[PDB]
Amino acid sequence: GTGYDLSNSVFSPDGRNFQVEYAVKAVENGTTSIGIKCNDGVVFAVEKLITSKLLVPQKNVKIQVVDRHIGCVYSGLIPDGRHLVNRGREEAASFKKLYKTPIPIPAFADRLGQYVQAHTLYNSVRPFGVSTIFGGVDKNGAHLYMLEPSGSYWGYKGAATGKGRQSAKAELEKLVDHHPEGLSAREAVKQAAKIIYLAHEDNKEKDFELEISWCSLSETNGLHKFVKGDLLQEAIDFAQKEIN
Amino acid sequence: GSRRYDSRTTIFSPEGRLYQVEYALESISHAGTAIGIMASDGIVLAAERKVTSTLLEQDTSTEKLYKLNDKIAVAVAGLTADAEILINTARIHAQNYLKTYNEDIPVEILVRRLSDIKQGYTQHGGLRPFGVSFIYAGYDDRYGYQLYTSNPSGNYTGWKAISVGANTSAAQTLLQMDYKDDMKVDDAIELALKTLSKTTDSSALTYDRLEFATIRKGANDGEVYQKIFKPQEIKDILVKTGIT
Amino acid sequence: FRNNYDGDTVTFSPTGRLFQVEYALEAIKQGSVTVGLRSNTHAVLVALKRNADELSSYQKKIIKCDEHMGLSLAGLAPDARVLSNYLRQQCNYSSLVFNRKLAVERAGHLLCDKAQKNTQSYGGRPYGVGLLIIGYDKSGAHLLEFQPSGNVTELYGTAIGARSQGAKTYLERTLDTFIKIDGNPDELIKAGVEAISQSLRDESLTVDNLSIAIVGKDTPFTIYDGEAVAKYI
Amino acid sequence: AGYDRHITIFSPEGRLYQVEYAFKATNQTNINSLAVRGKDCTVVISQKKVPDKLLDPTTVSYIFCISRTIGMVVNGPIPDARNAALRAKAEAAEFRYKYGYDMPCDVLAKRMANLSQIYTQRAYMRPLGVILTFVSVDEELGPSIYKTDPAGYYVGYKATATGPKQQEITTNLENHFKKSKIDHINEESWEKVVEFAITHMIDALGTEFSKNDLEVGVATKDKFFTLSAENIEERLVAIAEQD
Amino acid sequence: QFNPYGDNGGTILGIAGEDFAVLAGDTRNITDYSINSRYEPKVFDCGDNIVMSANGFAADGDALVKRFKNSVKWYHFDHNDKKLSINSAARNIQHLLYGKRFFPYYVHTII
Amino acid sequence: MDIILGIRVQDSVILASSKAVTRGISVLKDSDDKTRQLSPHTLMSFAGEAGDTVQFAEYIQANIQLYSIREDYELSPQAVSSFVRQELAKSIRSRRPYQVNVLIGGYDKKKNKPELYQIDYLGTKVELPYGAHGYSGFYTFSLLDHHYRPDMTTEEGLDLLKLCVQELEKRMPMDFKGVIVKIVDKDGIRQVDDFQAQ
Amino acid sequence: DRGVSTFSPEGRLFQVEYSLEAIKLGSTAIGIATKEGVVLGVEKRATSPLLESDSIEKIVEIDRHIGCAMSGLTADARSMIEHARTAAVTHNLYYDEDINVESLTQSVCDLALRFGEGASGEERLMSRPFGVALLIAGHDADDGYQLFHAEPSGTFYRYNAKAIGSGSEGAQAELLNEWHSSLTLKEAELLVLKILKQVMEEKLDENNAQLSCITKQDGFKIYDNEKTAELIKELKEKEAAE
Amino acid sequence: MTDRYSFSLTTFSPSGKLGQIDYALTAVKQGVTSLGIKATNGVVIATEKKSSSPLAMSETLSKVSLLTPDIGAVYSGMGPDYRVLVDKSRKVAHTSYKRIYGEYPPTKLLVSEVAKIMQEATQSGGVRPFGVSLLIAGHDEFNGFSLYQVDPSGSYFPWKATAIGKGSVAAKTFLEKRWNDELELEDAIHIALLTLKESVEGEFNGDTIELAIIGDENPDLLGYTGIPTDKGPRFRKLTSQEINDRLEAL
Amino acid sequence: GYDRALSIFSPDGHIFQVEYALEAVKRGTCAVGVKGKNCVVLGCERRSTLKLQDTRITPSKVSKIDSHVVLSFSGLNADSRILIEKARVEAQSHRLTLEDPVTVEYLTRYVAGVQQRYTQSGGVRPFGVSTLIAGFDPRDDEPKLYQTEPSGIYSSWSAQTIGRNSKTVREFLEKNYDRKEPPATVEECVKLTVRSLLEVVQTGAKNIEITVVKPDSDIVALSSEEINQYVTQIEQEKQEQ
Repeated sequence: GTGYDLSNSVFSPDGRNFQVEYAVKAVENGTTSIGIKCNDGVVFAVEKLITSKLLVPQKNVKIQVVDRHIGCVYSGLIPDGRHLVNRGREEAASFKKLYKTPIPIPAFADRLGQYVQAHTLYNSVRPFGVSTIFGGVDKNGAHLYMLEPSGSYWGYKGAATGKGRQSAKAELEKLVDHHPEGLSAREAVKQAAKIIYLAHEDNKEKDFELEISWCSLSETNGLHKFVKGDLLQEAIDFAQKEIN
Repeated sequence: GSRRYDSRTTIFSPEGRLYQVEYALESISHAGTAIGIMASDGIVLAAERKVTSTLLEQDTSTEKLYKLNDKIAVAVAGLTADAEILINTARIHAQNYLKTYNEDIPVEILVRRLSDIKQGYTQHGGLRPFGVSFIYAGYDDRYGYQLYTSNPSGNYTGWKAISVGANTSAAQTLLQMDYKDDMKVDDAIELALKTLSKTTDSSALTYDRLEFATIRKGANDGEVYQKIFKPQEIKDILVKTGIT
Repeated sequence: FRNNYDGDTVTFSPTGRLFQVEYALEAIKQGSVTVGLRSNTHAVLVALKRNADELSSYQKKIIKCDEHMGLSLAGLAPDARVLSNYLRQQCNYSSLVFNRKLAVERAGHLLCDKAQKNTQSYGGRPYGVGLLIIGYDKSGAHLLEFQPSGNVTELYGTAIGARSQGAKTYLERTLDTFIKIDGNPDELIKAGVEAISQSLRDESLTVDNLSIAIVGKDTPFTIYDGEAVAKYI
Repeated sequence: AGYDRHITIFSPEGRLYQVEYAFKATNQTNINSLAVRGKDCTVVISQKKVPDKLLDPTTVSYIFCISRTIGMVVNGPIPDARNAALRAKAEAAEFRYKYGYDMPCDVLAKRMANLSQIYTQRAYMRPLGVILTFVSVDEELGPSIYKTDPAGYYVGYKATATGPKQQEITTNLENHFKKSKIDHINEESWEKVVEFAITHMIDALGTEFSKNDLEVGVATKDKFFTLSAENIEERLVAIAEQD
Repeated sequence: QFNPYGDNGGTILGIAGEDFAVLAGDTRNITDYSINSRYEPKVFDCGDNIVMSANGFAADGDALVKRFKNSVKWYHFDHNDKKLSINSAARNIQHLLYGKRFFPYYVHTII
Repeated sequence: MDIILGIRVQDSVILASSKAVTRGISVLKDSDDKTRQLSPHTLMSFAGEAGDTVQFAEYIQANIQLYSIREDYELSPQAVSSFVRQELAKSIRSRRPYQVNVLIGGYDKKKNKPELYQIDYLGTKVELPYGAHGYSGFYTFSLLDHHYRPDMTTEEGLDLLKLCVQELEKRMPMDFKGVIVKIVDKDGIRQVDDFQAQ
Repeated sequence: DRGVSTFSPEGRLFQVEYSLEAIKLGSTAIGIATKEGVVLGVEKRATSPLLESDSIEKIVEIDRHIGCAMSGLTADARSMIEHARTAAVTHNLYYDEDINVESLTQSVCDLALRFGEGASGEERLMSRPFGVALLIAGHDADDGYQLFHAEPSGTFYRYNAKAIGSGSEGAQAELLNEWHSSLTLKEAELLVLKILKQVMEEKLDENNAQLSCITKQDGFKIYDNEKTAELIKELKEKEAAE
Repeated sequence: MTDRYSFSLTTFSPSGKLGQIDYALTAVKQGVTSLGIKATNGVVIATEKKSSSPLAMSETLSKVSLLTPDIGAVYSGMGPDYRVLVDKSRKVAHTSYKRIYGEYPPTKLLVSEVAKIMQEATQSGGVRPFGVSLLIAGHDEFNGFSLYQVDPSGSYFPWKATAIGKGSVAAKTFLEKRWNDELELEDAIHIALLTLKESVEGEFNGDTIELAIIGDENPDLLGYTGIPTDKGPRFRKLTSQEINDRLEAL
Repeated sequence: GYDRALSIFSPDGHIFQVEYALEAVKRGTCAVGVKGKNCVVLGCERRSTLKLQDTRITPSKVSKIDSHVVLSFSGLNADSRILIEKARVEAQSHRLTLEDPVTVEYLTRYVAGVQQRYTQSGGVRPFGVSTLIAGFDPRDDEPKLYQTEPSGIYSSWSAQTIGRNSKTVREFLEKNYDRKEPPATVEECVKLTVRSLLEVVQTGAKNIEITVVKPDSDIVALSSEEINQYVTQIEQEKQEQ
């Protein structure tokens, strides 16, 4: 019959969970965000739609840090993203308390995965209305991950989600082909700014603000840091020159 | 959430009836008839096993008449599994009373307790009621021989003779017709069997389809005795009364 | 559609919407208008209070949270009381434990997270109120907009409630002027009153109708009502 | 006529539709796996498919190292797969701590099947949309394959297969064990047992494989391990020089 | 065994005039035969024209003052910025103290 | 400690209980009634720790009265004593035990027999022709072993209590300020109001 | 069915709006605030002549300085009054003073929200809102004579005069015209009687209506039937005059 | 999280039917046939091992289970439900009996505990009933040999002989023809194999049939010697070979 | 636990579960109470659908809460036991803490509070019971009669009835009960109670039970014959007209 899409934990006759699929629609509706894995780190970037002149520029920060070495960005219901990161931070602290070492990114990815998956197991909760892109540097290199509302996650060379994900993915695929030996952190930052600008043609009706962060062994000492000042402008200038 | 799948077992109908109590009472009206009759010198408990087989071991079987105490027994009509749950708690209550007061529990106090448990499942908890009706047969030194009945509502009442299960309307008319206050146990034994014989949905009333008990003064002792009739003894009393 | 997916906050619509949250948002629109704005030295709240009768009092819409922070409300006042109480405790906790006045930005994050938990669990309901938080901390004057979806936004100026778009378009035009009003509290309040009056239609700003609050560099959060706001009409 | 298909309660026909629909979810990934027993080893093969070029291929896996001795391959969506994986690992470690010896393959399978049975009887827990195939070289039972499903059913296998094209693999293996008359692959080295598995997957599916199209897990006495792409390539070179 | 109490010494003095009142206290803080500080104030302005000192074990004195100050803060929040009269403060402090009747604040308090 | 004596004769149980309430160096009261009626034909006397003694007796009283109303029936003296014993036995292994010793004098209307039960604070119940709690037993038991007969009238019982009280007033160090005496028989419970100079 | 704490599309809570309908079916209660005191009157509305009318208790004391009148499901008011009394006495215990009327009202209104089926934030064990509105009247040193209308929504408005219950819309319009800032206590008493008489189905006498007041000097008093009977007699004579 | 299903999922319909119990019984009907036959000096329980694949090893799945040394169980219906009932039945024989009295429970009382567990899944919050009917065969000193059936309702009945599942109506009819009160254990094994052969379509041998007895004590199965009173279990599962012996002279 | 809101408001402002509980009361056997000048009399009816009962042991409709207070009811019998038990417990608790038995008003207020709580607690339905509570306060000769209903509302009555056909008997009492001069005797107070039931009962001395309560814990139930004398004497007065 029908009614299979009204409760969270319910399997439809073709084996699907419609409430998770509806959560994806909330993500697809959201702002575009990306991640770029470089040869000793990762770069994150996001589009911030400027609704009005009244929004204070450079405030309303969207990218979040976990521990000291992990960056997270997400598209969809922003509060759900914060909730997820709060959990991530609790989870990373626990790991460090017991095992001393900072949480490895793969270990951290599964911690978010298991938590998000848990919210598809019962009808007394709703799934997360975000896809989260995250990663950083650990004992053995850089890692980039994307985590969907189902709890599904994989490692990526580059990742994109939100309104302009097709544009971003198309640009991400060109970089993977044309830089097979590996991209640098400096380059990836500039290249990320470009992709957010090219992806912004989907939300071209309104103005936007660019935000970038990065975690690199040589550029940031393996710590997550935001891109500000002269380096941020250099990336914006590069994107504007590439758009024309 | 869960709200969708809740039948709400403890609500009133617009007529002020408890749906589940009524539907449980309907269930019991299909159960084998059980009859209780009180005499001046004892009580008779007779019950019909509905659905039998040649291979059903009658010697070992006990599906309608249960012992609560040395001075108290019950006849069951409804779900046997449900009855056994209630039987067991009643047995514990009688023992708690005995341990507390060093006196055997008065019959009404045991009946009130058990009927209060039933009432509970009717007013709170969201669980289905017990699909059971009891006839209680017992003796104490305050009221002597007593007969009581309880149904899934938790209401209980006292009787000189009464029926539960199927065809109670017919059975109660027949009892009201041939019962008198100065009866003797042996006369009551006959009345109970005759009444079952007329209300039966089967062809004839044979020994293999009956359970039978007496609570007598023991003839020669001074104190009460509980006799649960074995198959051969029921076969004998069935011949005496003239139903071979 | 809608009909089937709006029974509780735990249910996504087929287009990914949360209707119970959206209905809670509608309670704010029906609420009376209130405006927020700031410069680099001060931050100001201005509110239009609503009454039931001419025999009734005007529902107060501003609540002090700490000496350096407070807020105005539009929607369910009982929910503002709960959220303002939480904010009062968080401000208080920061002082007692860390001897530190709570950053207005951190206060925004805490409200977001508290509202969010009500939008993902069964049995609860979203908060049915919107809040404008003003404050002065270690990075100057701040104004926040809180919506019960969990979304919190730092702005120069804004408005919420019925006909709030009028005040919002005014502030969006006046931006370059009122942001420069540094070291002059009276002139910022004037700009707030000129904004709140853009959303009027029914009546005029009377003495027991208007409520104003101010916080800044050498100014603790302080509420003005009655004859104290007569000089601004 | 509706809500009996939404939670795990009996339909009028005595069926549990949510269990039946969970079986459906197991095929969502469009991946086939198989398992065979050697003389003193156990091998699992699973198809590896990486559609997106933006994925890191080294993170796309449905084989899990549950313990030093036990390995598990999952047919079904990855979130549920990892849920089952994490639980099995925790269960495996707790067993060793409490009872002083390594959890056997069959015992872990029974335990996970019991957990699955619970979701089948309690309303608030959904079944997991997965079929779990556990493998080891048990110190008492030898080469072992035990498989659990969303109904809470489990049994040991001489060999087995799972996925959309399960039946083609199954009948292929059935026909081999009818000819060979024994209940295992008579081969001393595990490398040749891996070659057997891959060879019979190629025949049954009618498809060739590169080094990146396969995942391989091997269990031997006191260790379960997975093969690298280069280990697999060595294996694919061996079968080609004979086919 | 751990002794949860200490003695930080010092002395306090409260005198009430006709239209005024004073509360005084030395600024010395000691442990055993050593000085911890020559200037550590123990008499505080708690708002609403109430001064307070809780002398003895300083960690209990600071805690009490801290709690009372917070009590004044919440009294304003919960009763429309009403002034906490001195008699009301006194009764409030009774309950703060008696709340720890079986693990006392080791102080002599004067307001 | 407080004096608590009991004696079952032919048709009644007689309970004698001292009137003094002493705390430290001062006798606070000299007319204290150390007894509660649990039902029309059952009387309990008590002695022991200051607060526990009345709290326990009143709690028992409340429970027996509750039973009486529910069942519209008076419990036998045997049933009441067993209930009391069980409550005491519970408390002895609890956090803070009731330190109370009791005698229960009752008239069983079903048996037409008087009955006296001695129960200590541990829940040690025993049915006796005569009983005492505390040190008073050390004088009275031997006295009663000699002079007691089972067929004694109520009046002979009272004479026998006088002999016990005189012995206690002679040899006990404490001034217990005389006794209040009550008789339990088929007609209920009455107090002998003139024992001070009988 | 549907959650008890569900919002309508318009932005209102269904259960609160429905409870407001239950209050409209209730007996009329009227409050008048003046600078000499606050008067609280109610319609008894006995459902039969065999009902002993003085057992109808729709006006209750909260403390010596605070009084209460109710309208709607009056059985629901008992826990609210028990809470109010405990709040006022507790405040006096902690602070050696009288609780402010506004703070007492706020405390009562804090109860109203606490309904649901296991909502987030805190544990609120109540299946539904209250089906009763309260008129809380009293005096304190800071804000003098006060009248508040506590609703099951949790909001409370201060009023110079207010009517609640069945005749409320008509009574309020009558209070709109008749109230002024310099009313005496006497005028208020008669004005309550006048408006009760207008909206009541039955003819107003000293048995089917009750008066009360609160003054700084004597505190909260319920008027006995003899005193009110004189005021009914006095009101009748003024109406006949013109 | 939190089992918020704190209400019954089995309720009475207007006709008095408890739907989920009826539907559980319907699930039992579809299950493979199992039977039990009580002799004078033993009891036999039997069923078909219907393998789900020839690649499966049907030795690794036992439908016939030991509960105590003198008690065995077999079923018809949903296997996973049976498996967990066995786990719980074995455990309750210890916690509620052996750890108290220092001996194993008699058959009727262990049956009673299993029945109670099944009754509770018919009334407790947030569960469905068990989709199985059990046949429990056992021995104890004071009751001798006994055979019981347990149904999804929690109801149980003693039997001389019976069958459950797929072809239970035909099988019962056949048992009524052949049963008497003077059967020896070997006669019952024979009647059991004949009855079971009408239910099986395909191959009928010691690998496809599962069969156990409660009979004499097996000192060779005890695992130790030295204590005269401990003579070994009465439960014994027949081997594949032992079954084939009795099929060649069938 | 189970905490479903079973008693909730509907759009028209009614709580249907409370109002349906009243329908359970309407189905219940009739019960009546009338105050005299020096007594209160509680009358109830007994059914005649099934007859063959043991009246020695069958629970009566009039229950003692304490030596001085009685409670009758109409509605669900099982529900009434819970209220009666709680009332009796509270009665002894009051004697223990206050050292005085409950007033009739207080006992009534307690029972009414219990009933009210079951109208806004999760996971429970209201009591399908209305009660009549009657007696005399300690050391007081002024007779008391109160009535409670499932909502939790309570009030005192000169006379009142509840249960089936209570409309009819209330109509009888409204015309036949005089307040300026209530029944001065125990005899004529009982007569009025029987007369009121005879409007509904239709033949039966065994279909009517009557309890008389007087000051200082003086309570007694009437036998069949004692009541039969009232029934017989009333019928003879009708014919003489």
